[PDB]
Order: sequence, then C-alpha cells, then structure tokens
Amino acid sequence: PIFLNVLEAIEPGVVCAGHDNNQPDSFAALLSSLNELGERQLVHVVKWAKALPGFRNLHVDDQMAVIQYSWMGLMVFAMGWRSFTNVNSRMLYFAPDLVFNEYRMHKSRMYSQCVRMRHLSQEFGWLQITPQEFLCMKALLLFSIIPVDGLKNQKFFDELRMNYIKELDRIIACPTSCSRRFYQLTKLLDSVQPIARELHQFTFDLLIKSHMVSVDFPEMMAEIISVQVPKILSGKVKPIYFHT
Amino acid sequence: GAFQNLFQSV
Ligand SMILES: Cc1c(N[C@@H]2CCC[C@@]2(C)O)ccc(C#N)c1Cl
Repeated sequence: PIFLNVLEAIEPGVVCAGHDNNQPDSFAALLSSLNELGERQLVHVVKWAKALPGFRNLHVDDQMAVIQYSWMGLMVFAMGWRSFTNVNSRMLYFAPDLVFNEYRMHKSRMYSQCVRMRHLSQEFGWLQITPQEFLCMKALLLFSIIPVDGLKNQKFFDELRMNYIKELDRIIACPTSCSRRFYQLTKLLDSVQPIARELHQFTFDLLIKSHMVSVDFPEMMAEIISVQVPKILSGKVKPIYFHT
Repeated sequence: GAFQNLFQSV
C-alpha cells in the first residue's frame, strides 16, 4: 500500500512550543507561545505538503496558496488527534510543553473556541477513527479550501483532490458498511471548517490589536494573517464542503 | 515575501 506508506513516512514528529511553563498563565504569555508554536507547525506543514503524492504537479503559486489557506484547519485537526491519543481529549494538547487546562482556556480568552476544538477531538474517539483514516483525512483537508474564482491550474487541482478522495474510499473499503463510514468521515471533515473559521476570525482580531495587548506575532505569521486570512474572512476563498 | 522565502528554503 504505497500511498499509506508515504503518509506515515512524512507525518511530522513532536513539535514543542518553547513555552516557559514557570511563568504565570497570562493572556499575553499564552498567546505569544501559541503564535510561536503556530509558526513552528507551519514550517512542518510546508515540508509535509511538499512531500505528498502528486503535490508537486500543482502550479507552484497554487502550492503556496493551498498550504496558507488550509494551515489553520490542518493544525486544528492534528491537534485534535494529539489530544485524543495523549490525554483522551480531556485537555487540549497543543504541544508537550503547552497543554491547555480549563484555566488556560479561560485566560487565553479562547474558551468557546477551545470547547469546539475539544469536541472535534472527542469525535476521533466517538467515531473510533483509525490512524490510516486520520492520515488520509488530514491530507484531504489540504485540498479542501480554494479561491472562488479558482486556482492558477484548477484542472490539476481537481484531479489531485479526486485522487485523494479515492484513496480515502480505498482505506474504508480495506457495501452499506463502507457507505455509512464514508458519510461519517466526510461529515467529520466538513466540521473542521467552521472551527477553522472561528480560529481565523479570532487570530485576525488578535493581530489587529496585538500591539495593544502585548501579544507577539512572528513575522511570517503576521504576513499570512494579514495577507491570506482576510481573503477567507471576506469570502474570496472558501472551503469545499462535501455536504451542502 | 516571508512565506515564499520559507517555501523555497525548504
Ligand atoms: C489553534 C492553534 C493555534 N492558534 C493560535 C491562536 C491565536 C493564533 C494562533 C494561530 O497562534 C496555534 C497553534 C496551534 C498548534 N499546534 C493551534 Cl492548533
């Protein structure tokens, strides 16, 4: 099973936030550490995406675009899985050195969003998602958000996304049983998008007022949040839902 | 072009 070999091989290992757990849980320290982690994760997402089967067939500008658009959803999805595997979704396992308890969820002013992310994490338990299903779903998530008036080479994108959907189908099939499962997984994938949108809105708002609340944004983060995220929030770039 | 720099650097 070549495809699954590759997905396991390229999956990133442990990423630390660099969080000084000895300092008090303030808004500014928590979010500054979350932003540092976000950037470290983005670096890993780039290396992961570029090594995916077929990804290099995409026009290079489209390669950069889909990574930037999907980044937030990819991070949320993977964090949900870490949270499930490490702490049975009882807390948010952003990193080994940055695990959110209820106090941090409140102090970060992200409580409601954290609740939604914890619910996503719990889905991995409720649906008994396998590691293979998780990997294929995560790869599909990369191909689940595009500009409304299209990519530079939309046709190559459409073909690739089709092939990633087929691979998910094969993983399930490994007839009514398959059908039910595919429905459950596409529904789970759709459910990432509203959560990602809420995080996008929160992150954008935070960037705007960041100088006022003493929250640090790394330069590359600040670039993507100010250049790409508003394309999503203004509706120029939208998720591809399975279910209408 | 911070992101482009990273994309091409890796
Ligand atoms: C949702 C999320 C983050 N969100 C923070 C919240 C504000 C801006 C931000 C993107 O830095 C950061 C790092 C990870 C990780 N890993 C995850 Cl899952």
